Amino acid sequence: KKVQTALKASLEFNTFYAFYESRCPKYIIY
Amino acid sequence: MKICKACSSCMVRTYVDGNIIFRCSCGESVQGDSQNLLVSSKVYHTGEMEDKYKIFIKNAPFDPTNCQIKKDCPNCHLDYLTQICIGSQKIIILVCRCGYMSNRG
Amino acid sequence: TKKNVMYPDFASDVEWMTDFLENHPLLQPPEDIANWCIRLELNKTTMILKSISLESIINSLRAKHPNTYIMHSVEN
Ligand SMILES: [Zn+2]
Ligand SMILES: [Zn+2]
Repeated sequence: KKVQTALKASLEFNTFYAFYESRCPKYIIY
Repeated sequence: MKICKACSSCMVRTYVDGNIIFRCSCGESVQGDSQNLLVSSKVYHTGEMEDKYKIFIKNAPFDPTNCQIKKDCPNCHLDYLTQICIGSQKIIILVCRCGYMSNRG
Repeated sequence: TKKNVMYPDFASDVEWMTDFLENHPLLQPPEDIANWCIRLELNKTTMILKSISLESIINSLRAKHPNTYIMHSVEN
């Protein structure tokens, strides 16, 4: 359970950082 | 399409001068109002799943060669469901023989 | 801006057209404007994706084709 939840959270964070590398809602290591 | 009323032939557009009049080869002219004033367009949206695969998506639950996954259909509660993956965007669509379409299509 | 008929699909452009005219009164439709037009809808997702500003688009277009007259709406 811990591995799965860490993996899903990290993947969500990865996608979020990938989208907002320069953009604003309204940085490589994490 | 503008067809000549008398002889049912294709009528050219002839964009003159402030208005548009459709002229046939037999001379008939039928003028133009508002909706005739579009010349050409090319919309940018790389999507044809709504019509290109409409027949395919409808027929998919009956296709024996389609991949199935172990999920319950919200409408009829079969425990298996055929899975479609369409296009470059790899859109995943879940369909069933009962008509369920999973919010896509 | 007399009345003029447009394509009734894009007929509601006059309300923002007047907004453009009052907000950009340095430039007005030139006397040589022909009976031909191009309506272009910007991809907001791409211009926010690559950080392209609307002013940049319009000034580049009007500097590259003064032979053509361009009108821009408010977008931010
Ligand atoms: Zn005819
Ligand atoms: Zn079903």
